[PDB]
Formats: sequence, C-alpha cells, structure tokens
Amino acid sequence: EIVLTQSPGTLSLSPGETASLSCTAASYGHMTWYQKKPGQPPKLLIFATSKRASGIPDRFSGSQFGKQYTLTITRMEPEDFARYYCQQLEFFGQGTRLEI
Amino acid sequence: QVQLVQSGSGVKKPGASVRVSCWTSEDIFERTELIHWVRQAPGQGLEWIGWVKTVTGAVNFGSPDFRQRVSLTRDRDLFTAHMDIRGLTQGDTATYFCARQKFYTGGQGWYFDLWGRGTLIVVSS
Amino acid sequence: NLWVTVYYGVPVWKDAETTLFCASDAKAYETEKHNVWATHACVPTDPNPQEIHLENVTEEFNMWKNNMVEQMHTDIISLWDQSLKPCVKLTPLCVTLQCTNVTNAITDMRGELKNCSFNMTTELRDKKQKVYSLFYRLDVVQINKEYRLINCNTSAITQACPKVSFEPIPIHYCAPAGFAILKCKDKKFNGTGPCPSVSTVQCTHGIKPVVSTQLLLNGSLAEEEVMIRSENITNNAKNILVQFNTPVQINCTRPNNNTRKSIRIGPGQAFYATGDIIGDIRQAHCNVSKATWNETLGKVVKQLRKHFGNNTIIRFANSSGGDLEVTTHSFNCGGEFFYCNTSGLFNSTWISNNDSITLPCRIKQIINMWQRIGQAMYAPPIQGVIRCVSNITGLILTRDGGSTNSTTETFRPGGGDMRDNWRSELYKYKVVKIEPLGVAPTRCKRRVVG
Amino acid sequence: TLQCTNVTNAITDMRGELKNCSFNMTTELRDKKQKVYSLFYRLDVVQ
Amino acid sequence: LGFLGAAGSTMGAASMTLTVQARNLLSGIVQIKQLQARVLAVERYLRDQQLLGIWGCSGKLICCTNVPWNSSWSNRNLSEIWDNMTWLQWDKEISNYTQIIYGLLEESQNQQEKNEQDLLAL
Amino acid sequence: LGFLGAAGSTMGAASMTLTVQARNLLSGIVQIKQLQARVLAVERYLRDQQLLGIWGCSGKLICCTNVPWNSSWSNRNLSEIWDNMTWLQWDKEISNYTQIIYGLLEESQNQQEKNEQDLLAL
Ligand SMILES: *[C@@H]1O[C@H](CO)[C@@H](O[C@@H]2O[C@H](CO)[C@@H](O[C@@H]3O[C@H](CO)[C@@H](O)[C@H](O[C@H]4O[C@H](CO)[C@@H](O)[C@H](O)[C@@H]4O)[C@@H]3O)[C@H](O)[C@H]2NC(C)=O)[C@H](O)[C@H]1NC(C)=O
Ligand SMILES: *[C@@H]1O[C@H](CO)[C@@H](O[C@@H]2O[C@H](CO)[C@@H](O[C@@H]3O[C@H](CO[C@H]4O[C@H](CO)[C@@H](O)[C@H](O)[C@@H]4O)[C@@H](O)[C@H](O)[C@@H]3O)[C@H](O)[C@H]2NC(C)=O)[C@H](O)[C@H]1NC(C)=O
Ligand SMILES: *[C@@H]1O[C@H](CO)[C@@H](O[C@@H]2O[C@H](CO)[C@@H](O[C@@H]3O[C@H](CO)[C@@H](O)[C@H](O)[C@@H]3O)[C@H](O)[C@H]2NC(C)=O)[C@H](O)[C@H]1NC(C)=O
Ligand SMILES: *[C@@H]1O[C@H](CO)[C@@H](O[C@@H]2O[C@H](CO)[C@@H](O)[C@H](O)[C@H]2NC(C)=O)[C@H](O)[C@H]1NC(C)=O
Ligand SMILES: *[C@@H]1O[C@H](CO)[C@@H](O[C@@H]2O[C@H](CO)[C@@H](O)[C@H](O)[C@H]2NC(C)=O)[C@H](O)[C@H]1NC(C)=O
Ligand SMILES: *[C@@H]1O[C@H](CO)[C@@H](O[C@@H]2O[C@H](CO)[C@@H](O)[C@H](O)[C@H]2NC(C)=O)[C@H](O)[C@H]1NC(C)=O
Ligand SMILES: *[C@@H]1O[C@H](CO)[C@@H](O[C@@H]2O[C@H](CO)[C@@H](O)[C@H](O)[C@H]2NC(C)=O)[C@H](O)[C@H]1NC(C)=O
Ligand SMILES: *[C@@H]1O[C@H](CO)[C@@H](O[C@@H]2O[C@H](CO)[C@@H](O)[C@H](O)[C@H]2NC(C)=O)[C@H](O)[C@H]1NC(C)=O
Ligand SMILES: *[C@@H]1O[C@H](CO)[C@@H](O[C@@H]2O[C@H](CO)[C@@H](O)[C@H](O)[C@H]2NC(C)=O)[C@H](O)[C@H]1NC(C)=O
Ligand SMILES: *[C@@H]1O[C@H](CO)[C@@H](O[C@@H]2O[C@H](CO)[C@@H](O)[C@H](O)[C@H]2NC(C)=O)[C@H](O)[C@H]1NC(C)=O
Ligand SMILES: *[C@@H]1O[C@H](CO)[C@@H](O[C@@H]2O[C@H](CO)[C@@H](O)[C@H](O)[C@H]2NC(C)=O)[C@H](O)[C@H]1NC(C)=O
Ligand SMILES: *[C@@H]1O[C@H](CO)[C@@H](O[C@@H]2O[C@H](CO)[C@@H](O)[C@H](O)[C@H]2NC(C)=O)[C@H](O)[C@H]1NC(C)=O
Ligand SMILES: *[C@@H]1O[C@H](CO)[C@@H](O[C@@H]2O[C@H](CO)[C@@H](O)[C@H](O)[C@H]2NC(C)=O)[C@H](O)[C@H]1NC(C)=O
Ligand SMILES: *[C@@H]1O[C@H](CO)[C@@H](O)[C@H](O)[C@H]1NC(C)=O
Ligand SMILES: *[C@@H]1O[C@H](CO)[C@@H](O)[C@H](O)[C@H]1NC(C)=O
Ligand SMILES: *[C@@H]1O[C@H](CO)[C@@H](O)[C@H](O)[C@H]1NC(C)=O
Ligand SMILES: *[C@@H]1O[C@H](CO)[C@@H](O)[C@H](O)[C@H]1NC(C)=O
Ligand SMILES: *[C@@H]1O[C@H](CO)[C@@H](O)[C@H](O)[C@H]1NC(C)=O
Ligand SMILES: *[C@@H]1O[C@H](CO)[C@@H](O)[C@H](O)[C@H]1NC(C)=O
Ligand SMILES: *[C@@H]1O[C@H](CO)[C@@H](O)[C@H](O)[C@H]1NC(C)=O
Ligand SMILES: *[C@@H]1O[C@H](CO)[C@@H](O)[C@H](O)[C@H]1NC(C)=O
Ligand SMILES: *[C@@H]1O[C@H](CO)[C@@H](O)[C@H](O)[C@H]1NC(C)=O
Repeated sequence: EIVLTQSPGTLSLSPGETASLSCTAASYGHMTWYQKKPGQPPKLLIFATSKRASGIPDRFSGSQFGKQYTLTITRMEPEDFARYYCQQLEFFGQGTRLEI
Repeated sequence: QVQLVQSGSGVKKPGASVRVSCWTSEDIFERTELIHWVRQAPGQGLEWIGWVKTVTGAVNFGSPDFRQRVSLTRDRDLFTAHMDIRGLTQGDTATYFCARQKFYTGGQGWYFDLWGRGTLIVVSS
Repeated sequence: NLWVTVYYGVPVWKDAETTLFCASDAKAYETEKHNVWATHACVPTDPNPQEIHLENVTEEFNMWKNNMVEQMHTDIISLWDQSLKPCVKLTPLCVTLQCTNVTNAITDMRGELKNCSFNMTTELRDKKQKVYSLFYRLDVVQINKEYRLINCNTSAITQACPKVSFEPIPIHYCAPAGFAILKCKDKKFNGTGPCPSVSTVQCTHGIKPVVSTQLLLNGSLAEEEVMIRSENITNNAKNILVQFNTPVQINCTRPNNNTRKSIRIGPGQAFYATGDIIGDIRQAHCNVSKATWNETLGKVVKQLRKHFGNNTIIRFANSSGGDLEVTTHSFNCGGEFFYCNTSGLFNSTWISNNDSITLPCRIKQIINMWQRIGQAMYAPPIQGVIRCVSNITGLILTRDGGSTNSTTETFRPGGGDMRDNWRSELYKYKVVKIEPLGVAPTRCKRRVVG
Repeated sequence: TLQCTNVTNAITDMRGELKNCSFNMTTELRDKKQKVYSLFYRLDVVQ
Repeated sequence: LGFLGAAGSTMGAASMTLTVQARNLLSGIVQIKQLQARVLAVERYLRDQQLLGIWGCSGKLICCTNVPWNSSWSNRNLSEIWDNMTWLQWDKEISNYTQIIYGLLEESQNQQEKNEQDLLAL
Repeated sequence: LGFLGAAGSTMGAASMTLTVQARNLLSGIVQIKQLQARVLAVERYLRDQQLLGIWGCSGKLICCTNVPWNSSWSNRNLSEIWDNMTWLQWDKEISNYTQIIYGLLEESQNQQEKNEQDLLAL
C-alpha cells in the first residue's frame, strides 16, 4: 500500500471550466497542496485544513471525506498550468500535470 | 513569497562530501520551528529527506539511507542552516531545497511556507 | 403563563485563563532563606482535602492547550533570572588563558581537565595577580597554548550566587477568587477528550520545578500501568511522554574532594574556582538497575503496540545528534550540572511473539539555561562530594520518520523543551471561571404593593 | 583619543563633513585591542 | 453539597445552595500580578451587584419580574427544566437570550415601577 | 437622549436615563499607573453607595425624605425647576449648603426612623 497516491494524473483542460484534481491516503488526516513550474521552487496553494493559503488569489478550493481530498481550480486558467502535488506529513504523491 | 537565500551549485566525484546551506534575516529565522530538506530527482516526485529543530538541533531523518550519509546542523546566531552529505553516488544527482515551517500547533499537518530557490548537485565520473 | 426569574449564585462555569497565585511551604523557606523557588513570601500550601466530587459531571479536557503550562514556565524563568541580579558579574574574567593539561595527577590520558593560569585584576587598579585553578574541557576553546572561555562572545558570564540553593521546592497554584481549578479523576486518563469523572480543588498539589532533559525525574507515577501520551501519533515532530507506573532508581556520584579557592578579582568581588583534587580522579557516572530497567521497557513496549499493532517490532536507539543538552541526559545534583551518556539504556530490540547499567558522565561549569541566546551562568564548584539518588518517572521519546518495508518502528530520546516537563504534572488540572448570572421560568408575577 | 584626517580618495560631491578616523578599541579579551577605522560626521566630533 | 456540588443536582435542587456559592469566593474576598488578580475579583463582583441593582433585585438570591417568559426560548416544560436539567445544560440552552432578557428586565420592570411609585408618592 | 445626551435636557426628562448613566462607566466598572486608576474608580463607586446606604436610598434611583426642600436656596417654581432647567445649572444653585442637606438626611430621617422601628419591633 502506497501511503499517498494521486489521480487522474496528466490531463488536457479547457479554460472557462473549473478543474478537479484528487488524491487519497492511508489512515486519516489533514492534507495539503502545492503548485510547481519548471525552474521554480514549489508554492503552497491550500492549507492542510483546506483553508486557502495566504497569497493565493481566490482561484483554489477543496474539501475531504473519508480518505479522499479534492482540489478545484477556478476556470482552468492557463496561468495555473503546472505540476501539482499532494502532501500528507512525511509523504508526497506522484503528482499530476495540467495540459491543453 | 519570501525566498530563502540558497547556496550555489556544483559537481562532485563519487564518494566526495558536499555542503549545502541557506540563510535568512533574523525576523524570518526566529519564527521558524523546523527547517526541512527535500530532494527533487529528475523524472521523480518530491522526496522528503529530514528536518532539524531550530531550537535544540534535534534531527529526525526519513530513510536510514540518508541517516548514515547525511548530517543536519543549525546555527541560531548566524540565522543559517547546513546540510552535510558524505558518500555521494550517481543516484544522488538532484535538486536540493531548503524549506521552512512556522506552524506551532499540532493536528494542523505539515506546511512549507518558505522555500529557497534550491541547488543542483551533480555526481559524475 | 410563565415569567422570568433571576438566580444569583448559580453553579455554572466556563473555560477561562487567569493568572494563578503562587503558593508554597513556608517551612521550606525557613530551612533556606535564599531559595530561588521558595520565594520570600507566598500563599500557604492549603493541604486541606477536596470537598467536592462533582457527581454526575463530565467535561472535555485538552492538556495541549493548557495555559497553566505557560504560566509555570514563565514564573520559573522569572525567578531564576531575578535570583542572579545580585551576583558578582564575572565578565572581566575573560582574558587570554595560557595553559597545558593537568600534570602530576593520580588520574583515573583523559583530556577532560586542564591546569590554567592568567593575569587577573585585583582590588587595586594598579595590581595584577595569577589565579591558576582548574577548568573542564567543555568550558574552553583554543584561540595551541592560548585559550578562551567557550561563551566569551556572549553578552556575559556571571557566577551563580554562592548562597542560593537551586533545590526544587514544591509549588502549588491556587485559583483567584471567582475562579476554580478542576481535576480529572478518571483513571488512566488520556489528558485529552471527555473526562468521565471530575472534582474541584482550591489549588494544585505536589508540583515541583524539576529541570531535566531526557528523563523526567521525580514526577508523578502513572496510576496503574504505563501511559503513552502525545499531541498526535502521526506527526513525528511531536514528543511522547512515557509516564512509568513504577520508579526506576539511579545512584549518581562525583569524585574526589575537589577543593575550592576564593579569589577577589576586584573590591569584594569574590570569584570561586576549582582547587586541587585529593587522591584518584575518576570519571563521574550513574547506576541504573538492569533488571528494573528491563522490566520497565517491556511494559512500555506493550503499550506502544496498542497504537502500532501486535505484528510490530519496537527498536530503541540513542540520540540522532544536536546540542549536548538534547543528546544527553542532563540534571542538577548537589548543585553540579551533569551530562550523561544514556546510550547504554537504549541498545535493544523487542519483538512480538544485582546487575546494573553504568552510565558515564561529563561536567561543565558554564550553563546556558532554556536554550537562551547570549547569556550564560557560571556555576561555582561544589566542594568535593556529590551523592545523589533519583526516581526516573518517565522518558521523552520521539519516533523516526520515513517509509518502511516492514512493521519495525524506532524510538529515540528527544525533546529538550522544558514545557513538556511541566505538562506531565499539569495535565490533570483545568482552569475555569464561575458565572453566577442565570435566568429560568416560574409562575410568579412579582406582585407589587405601592 | 581619535587620530585622524579628512576622508581621502573619495569621489566626493572640499567638504569638511566627513572624517576618516582610527583608534584602539577594546575586544572580547582584556588582553587584546583592535583598529576600528570607520567614518564620523563633523557634527559629532571636536578637536 | 459544598462548592459547586450542586452542579450534579437538578436545577430545582440546586437552588438550596445559592448562599453556599455566594460564600465560596464568589464574593471576591481573599482568605505584582497577584495584586492585579485581587483587583479583578473585586471588579467582577461589583459589576454583578450593579446589574442586580439595575433590575431592582439587589439584596436577594431569588428575584421575580413582570416580564413574561418566552416559551420559544427553550421549547421545554416548566417541570422539565426544574427537574430534568442541570444549570450547566440550561445555560447552554438559553445562552443566546441574555441580551434581550437583560434589556427587558431594565426597561419593562425596573425603570417603570420606580416612575409609577414616584407618582403615587407625589 | 442616550449617554451624555441626558445632562443638557430638562431635569424631569433626565430621569428616564438614570440607568443609562449608571451603565456607562458611572458605576466605575472597568471593561502601573493604570492599576491605580482602576482602584480609584472602585473607591469612588463604593463611597457613593455608602451615602445611599446611610440615607436608606440604597437600591433606588429615586429616593425621598421627610426633610423639606429649602426654597430660599433655589427661589424657583417647582415646575420651573423640572421643566426649564438642566442638572448642570441646578447643581450651582444648591451647592453651598450641600453639607447641611447631607447631614439632615441622616439626622432628620434615618437616625430617628431606625429608632422608632426598633421600638415597634421590641
Ligand atoms: C529527587 O528526589 C530526591 C529526594 O527528594 C532528591 O535527592 C535529594 O537532594 C537533596 C539536595 O541535593 C539532598 O539534600 C542534601 O542532604 C545533605 C545531607 O547531609 C545536606 O548536607 C545537603 O545540604 C547542602 O545544601 C545546603 C544549602 O544551604 C548547604 O548549606 C549544605 O552545606 C549542603 O551543601 C542537602 O540538604 C537530599 O539528601 C537528597 N536525597 C537523597 C535520597 O539523596 C533528588 O535530587 C531529586 N531529583 C531531582 C532531579 O531533583
Ligand atoms: C492527528 O491529527 C489528525 C488530523 O490532522 C487527526 O485526524 C482526524 O481524526 C478524526 C477522528 O478519527 C477524523 O474524523 C473522522 O471524519 C470522518 C468524515 O468526516 C465527517 O465530518 C466532516 C466535517 O466537515 C464532513 O464534511 C464529512 O462528510 C464527514 O461527515 C468520519 O467518518 C469519521 O468517523 C471521523 O469522524 C478526522 O477526519 C481526521 N482528520 C480530519 C481532517 O478530519 C488524528 O486523529 C490526530 N491523531 C491523534 C489525535 O492521535
Ligand atoms: C563564539 O566563539 C566560538 C568559538 O570560537 C565560535 O564557534 C566557532 O565558529 C567557527 C565559524 O563558524 C567554526 O569554524 C568551523 O570549523 C570547522 C572545523 O572542521 C570548519 O569545517 C568550518 O568550515 C568552520 O571553519 C568553529 O568550529 C566554531 N567553534 C566551535 C567550538 O564550535 C562562535 O561562532 C563564536 N560566535 C560568534 C562569533 O558569534
Ligand atoms: C597548576 O600549576 C600550578 C603552577 O605550576 C601548580 O602549583 C604549583 O605547585 C608547585 C609544587 O608544589 C609549587 O612549587 C608552586 O609554587 C605552585 N604554584 C603556585 C602558584 O602555587 C598547581 O599545583 C597545578 N595544579 C595542578 C597540577 O592541578
Ligand atoms: C593537552 O593534551 C592534548 C592531548 O590530550 C594536547 O593536544 C595534542 O597534541 C599532540 C601533539 O603534541 C597531538 O598529536 C594530539 O592530536 C593533540 N590532541 C588533540 C585532541 O588535539 C594539547 O596540546 C595539550 N595542551 C594544549 C594546551 O594543547
Ligand atoms: C543506590 O545507592 C543507595 C544507597 O545510597 C541504595 O539504597 C540502599 O540499598 C541498601 C541495600 O542493602 C539498603 O540496605 C539501604 O536501605 C538502601 N537505602 C535506601 C533505600 O535509602 C540503592 O539501592 C542504590 N541503587 C542501586 C540501583 O543500586
Ligand atoms: C556503580 O556500580 C559500580 C560497579 O559495581 C560501582 O563501582 C564499584 O565501587 C566499589 C566501591 O567499593 C569498588 O570496590 C568497585 O571496584 C567499583 N567497581 C568498578 C570501579 O568497576 C560504582 O561505585 C557504582 N556507582 C554508584 C553506586 O554510584
Ligand atoms: C575532604 O576534605 C575534608 C576537609 O575539608 C577532609 O576532612 C579531614 O578528615 C580527616 C580525617 O581524620 C581529619 O583528620 C581532618 O581534620 C579533616 N579535615 C579538616 C579540614 O577538618 C576529608 O578527609 C577529605 N577527603 C579526602 C578524600 O581527602
Ligand atoms: C549512538 O551510539 C553509537 C554506538 O552504537 C555511537 O557511536 C558512533 O558510531 C559512529 C559510526 O560511524 C562513529 O563514527 C562515531 O564516532 C561513534 N561515536 C561518536 C561519539 O562519534 C554514537 O556516537 C552514539 N550517538 C550519540 C552518543 O549521540
Ligand atoms: C556514549 O556511549 C557509547 C557506548 O559506551 C560510546 O560508544 C563508544 O564509541 C567508541 C568510539 O571510538 C567505541 O570505540 C566504543 O567501543 C564505543 N563503545 C561501545 C560501542 O560500547 C559513545 O562514544 C559514547 N558517546 C560519547 C559522546 O562519549
Ligand atoms: C521513589 O519512589 C519510591 C516509591 O514511591 C519512594 O519511596 C517512598 O517514599 C515515601 C516517602 O514518604 C514513603 O512513605 C514510601 O513508603 C516509600 N516507598 C517505599 C519505601 O517503598 C522513593 O523515596 C522515591 N525516590 C525519590 C528519590 O523520590
Ligand atoms: C447524581 O446522580 C445520582 C443518580 O445517578 C443522583 O441520585 C439521586 O438520589 C435521589 C435521592 O432521593 C433519588 O431520588 C434520585 O432518583 C437519584 N437519581 C437518580 C437518577 O436515580 C444524585 O443525587 C446526583 N447528584 C446530585 C448532586 O444530585
Ligand atoms: C435640544 O434642543 C431641541 C431644540 O430646541 C429640543 O427640542 C425640543 O423638542 C420638544 C418635543 O416635544 C419640544 O416640545 C421642545 O419645544 C423642543 N425644544 C424646546 C426648547 O422646547 C431638545 O429637547 C433639546 N434637548 C434637551 C433639552 O435635552
Ligand atoms: C601577565 O602580566 C605580566 C606582567 O605583570 C606579564 O609579564 C605576563 O606576560 C602577563 N602574562 C603572561 C602569561 O606572561
Ligand atoms: C484516548 O483517546 C482514544 C481516542 O478517542 C480512545 O480510544 C482511548 O480509549 C482514550 N484513552 C483513554 C484512557 O480514555
Ligand atoms: C530484557 O527482557 C528480555 C525478555 O523479555 C530478555 O531477552 C533480555 O535479555 C532482557 N534484557 C536484559 C536482562 O538486559
Ligand atoms: C593605538 O595606540 C598606539 C600606541 O603607541 C598609537 O600609536 C596608535 O596610533 C593608536 N592607534 C592607532 C590607530 O595608531
Ligand atoms: C418572544 O419571541 C418573539 C419572537 O418573535 C418576540 O416577538 C417576543 O417579543 C418575545 N417575547 C419576549 C417576552 O421577549
Ligand atoms: C409539557 O408536557 C405536555 C404533555 O402533554 C406537552 O403537551 C407540552 O407541549 C409540554 N410543554 C412543553 C414541552 O413546553
Ligand atoms: C446561538 O446561536 C448559535 C448560532 O449558530 C446557535 O447554534 C445556538 O444554538 C444558539 N443558541 C441559543 C441558545 O439559541
Ligand atoms: C411660582 O409662580 C407663582 C406665580 O404667581 C409665583 O407667585 C410664585 O412666587 C412662584 N414660586 C417661586 C418663584 O418659587
Ligand atoms: C457660595 O459661597 C460663595 C463664596 O462665599 C459666594 O461667593 C456665593 O455667592 C455663594 N453662593 C450661594 C448660592 O450661596
């Protein structure tokens, strides 16, 4: 059993529709999300509590039930096309990528 | 989005040791409970290495493969941190990052609010 | 029809923080008038038994949010600092030292002691003197014959006052009027969540300001069986309080009739330093009963399996590194500060399905309390005989992180944050405020005659 | 006692506003002294 | 039942101990942060007396008004409240009704009765 | 009117706000020179309450005596005082003999009333 896994994985997206990414984990707990672009350090998007991270321009949101958390991104804006990762304490997922 | 000042990059021979370090202003450093290190290998997801406590210097590593080859230190009067890696192998080529957490309440999960630009270590012939 | 009525004195309370009153044993003060914890004036201990069992009352507790810890911590630091203000101010002491290792010693070549000399000031501006005396290796660094004190670039090194005892004195905390302290009576309580049975007490009892690192010494003993408590169990940043149900006894000693020299370094400015040592010089150490320790760990292991499963392996290991204060067991015995090698206690693995352990120790005279930056205290030497006996009541442990290919988990000594010690005694108590105003319906009309 | 002259080899704006002065200052050790140098404004010093 | 022993009893039964609660440091009476604590206890005590004075209930543990009870505040029976509940539960039950009730007691009873009584006295 | 709105208004109208004034820190209730200030507020409150207790006026906003008003100290119509004056003005007219008035409240009413009540009681 892998402690933290992500889905759907890399997908094509169309701007104007709202994105949805999701991941699951062993046991239960708070979960958080980061955004990463090539050549750059990652940045925090959502606090592990699901509260929006400071400095984020109100395009990101999410919630959880059971062992699963879902992240959504407003209107699939191209500015946010990036690698995305889940984190649960010590573990990181394999990540996903936004394409078009 | 405050950046941590990161040390430079370079290339090492197998078996060589290397030091990686980062610096901040005193009003950034004092607020930090833990300084964490992570590794980003090409083609891989992000890997946790370990952390050092800013107050006591206590260290908690991830895989034992790091524990035997990695030592973490901190210096509160210089507002810095250092990572000492020994026994480098070709499999250790990766970008390494300095990152920090200022959350003092449990049950809130881990956070990495601050990041350095990171540095590249290349191990080769 | 019903009407509003008012009831003054209603027995309702709400969670609240308020400053608590310091209380202690006046007789302890009489035995030592300058004791730092006893203080010159305080509220009496109020030993009187609890009147109230609060039948049919339950409520939520959370020891991790218990602000009594912060007040205890603040007061302990404040008393310590205040007690040092009268002290001699040894700052002029930092001069170039010129020296070599101790020679013509009987010995136990240990490099722990050096025989050093320097140009020190005197009562007169015009005169200088050579002090000599001995130093511990831990207190000095090389500039190779030239040396400096290890904390000489800090704001000050000052002598502990020669007539102040640091022996822990019980401190009780009492509610202000209109407030009360509630105590959870549930056996083997988590320290968190709903408590099945509570009671009311005017003050806390039995709490002592005992400073230690890896092993809490002389604390309360778990009521029935070893308790494992933590803020969480998945977050490896958090410490675990082991809470033994039985004590593990330890003897600690220090050799050997070390003499003391009194030096004036200015008008009336007494400076104390280590003089010659009579007879053999041995490394300081402690004995822990091997059998007692082993039975004790077995009990801890049984409890850990409750959180990790019965198909697990529990491994213990020594410290991962960091400051001397976290990597070793530190304690104050007889006024001397010891740092001991505890690795002999943790070299074991536990798998589901007259002897003793001797622990070597080291001594330094310069102490930076509570990891404070820029300040240091110089302890004057204790004149030659240390004998100390203690009760180990529990450990502060951490768990190694990282993924596994197995059910094996590894635990190490950790923490070093003194607030975790205070919490191990204060978890039983909660502070609330009493709110008299209340209203309820009756049939009365408040008839009025005018 | 400070021993000094005007700032020299400066790009400048002879303004007498800045002086380049040196002195023997104490150190962390009673036995050692150091040369500090650094600059002073004219308003803060007298001959 | 002693200090707060009444908390384990019904609201009706608890009324027997109101004096005991008044004695047990509700008064603010003592047997430089310690000085501030003493001052605070006094301020809290006097405030509550003022509120009773505003209601015209001063000097009494139990006081009535002509302000009617709102059955919608609790949706519970008279005997249910007095026999099947504790004061701790009750406080939570009507806890958002303090602002209105407190205002009504002053406006509907105390200032009005005093004005009407003055007119009789004239 | 509201707090401080009331002082300016005719002495009669002001009576509607007596509780309002009591609530708005007149009572001295507090929400190291700052500590001294808190203590003094308490002393001011208790002193005035003691006067009311002496007069038998405690617990009341409006309290009467059997001592006649000294009309020579005010020289105005009853309705003139209540409708055409403020309390700020009124205080100046009767300020000089105020020591006498306070003494009369004790001597002419309370010392004698308590003695007579005791005689009836025994
Ligand atoms: C855990 O608890 C144990 C027991 O309570 C505790 O050990 C005790 O420590 C105290 C203080 O070190 C010991 O008391 C000493 O007893 C000797 C007996 O002759 C006295 O001479 C000592 O007096 C010294 O201090 C005086 C202060 O003015 C000086 O004037 C005098 O000259 C001495 O310097 C002192 O009273 C006590 O005997 C031990 N008990 C045992 C069983 O050894 C232990 O330290 C506690 N552990 C921790 C971590 O606190
Ligand atoms: C260490 O910290 C962890 C958090 O970082 C703690 O994890 C929490 O543990 C509790 C208890 O097991 C979990 O509660 C479960 O929640 C699920 C579903 O959630 C329901 O409620 C939400 C409210 O918004 C609702 O939206 C959902 O639809 C559900 O209605 C229940 O099914 C379970 O029965 C149980 O209640 C927490 O979920 C879990 N984390 C979070 C974020 O909830 C962990 O316990 C801590 N460890 C300790 C204290 O030792
Ligand atoms: C106060 O004085 C102490 C003692 O001199 C200072 O600590 C010393 O700081 C230096 C510089 O960081 C350390 O040097 C290091 O030595 C290792 C040796 O292998 C070398 O690899 C490093 O590159 C570096 O040169 C020195 O070891 C250290 N001494 C001790 C005993 O830890 C301290 O920094 C001073 N505080 C100040 C100036 O604020
Ligand atoms: C430290 O060094 C001093 C100085 O050498 C030692 O004291 C000397 O001992 C010799 C022999 O008895 C005397 O002749 C000297 O006069 C002593 N010097 C002074 C200043 O008293 C001292 O014993 C040494 N300490 C040790 C070896 O622990
Ligand atoms: C005090 O003793 C130490 C040894 O315990 C001396 O340092 C040693 O000096 C020799 C050469 O003479 C070296 O080969 C050793 O490696 C040194 N040891 C260490 C730990 O560095 C020391 O010089 C003596 N006294 C002083 C003032 O240094
Ligand atoms: C540590 O030393 C103490 C003595 O200082 C030991 O306690 C004594 O043990 C003897 C054994 O025959 C008893 O007769 C004494 O009555 C004990 N003294 C007491 C209990 O105060 C203690 O057992 C030693 N600890 C260890 C682990 O050996
Ligand atoms: C801890 O145990 C050791 C070993 O038993 C004690 O050291 C012995 O002390 C006796 C004292 O008469 C000596 O005769 C032995 O030779 C010592 N054994 C050694 C040096 O290996 C030690 O004193 C005990 N420590 C205490 C009680 O604090
Ligand atoms: C430690 O020092 C004390 C003195 O401070 C020594 O006590 C001496 O004991 C002998 C025993 O017969 C007496 O004759 C001496 O008069 C004592 N000294 C004093 C100053 O009175 C004690 O013996 C010393 N211990 C060691 C190991 O030398
Ligand atoms: C923990 O215990 C081990 C022994 O089981 C200590 O031994 C160290 O082992 C490493 C192996 O590479 C050596 O390089 C070290 O030199 C050994 N000791 C020291 C002091 O360096 C280890 O030190 C112990 N950790 C502590 C005491 O913190
Ligand atoms: C703490 O105690 C352990 C155990 O005694 C020490 O480990 C020793 O390390 C040296 C390193 O050269 C080895 O040669 C010994 O054989 C080890 N002893 C063992 C394994 O029993 C460790 O060095 C001590 N740590 C410190 C800081 O002194
Ligand atoms: C370690 O714990 C034991 C057990 O609680 C302590 O011994 C008890 O001390 C009390 C003191 O009033 C006695 O009444 C008990 O009868 C003792 N229990 C025994 C002898 O089994 C011991 O003193 C504690 N050690 C320290 C240093 O506090
Ligand atoms: C706490 O609860 C118990 C019940 O569990 C109360 O016991 C009551 O005792 C009276 C005595 O006449 C009986 O009439 C009641 O029926 C009992 N209650 C129940 C539920 O059986 C006890 O009085 C309660 N504590 C307080 C302070 O009231
Ligand atoms: C402040 O001045 C205004 C304006 O004069 C006062 O308004 C009075 O309103 C009542 C309403 O019935 C009228 O009968 C009055 O004639 C108005 N003024 C006067 C002077 O009579 C207002 O009441 C004044 N506020 C006070 C006195 O507190
Ligand atoms: C100490 O002072 C003397 C002069 O009084 C000087 O000769 C000596 O060199 C100084 N220190 C040492 C180690 O010599
Ligand atoms: C501690 O909390 C856990 C989770 O609620 C519970 O299962 C356990 O029984 C508690 N322990 C005690 C002593 O109440
Ligand atoms: C501790 O107990 C275990 C058995 O549970 C035993 O195998 C081990 O040798 C003991 N350790 C000792 C006696 O030091
Ligand atoms: C330091 O003292 C010496 C004493 O001779 C003096 O010559 C020197 O000028 C002083 N400072 C400097 C910078 O020269
Ligand atoms: C009772 O609640 C209703 C809610 O609409 C309110 O209108 C009514 O005035 C309230 N009664 C009292 C006495 O407050
Ligand atoms: C009181 O009990 C009676 C029982 O018939 C019920 O009809 C009434 O609604 C109750 N009053 C309440 C719950 O306020
Ligand atoms: C007070 O308001 C909160 C708001 O959600 C409500 O949940 C609570 O039940 C209310 N309490 C009362 C006594 O009405
Ligand atoms: C009150 O008004 C009447 C009007 O005739 C006047 O005679 C009387 O003296 C007045 N009383 C006073 C001013 O006290
Ligand atoms: C009050 O006394 C002062 C000072 O003697 C005097 O000037 C003033 O006229 C008096 N006022 C009254 C109302 O009697």
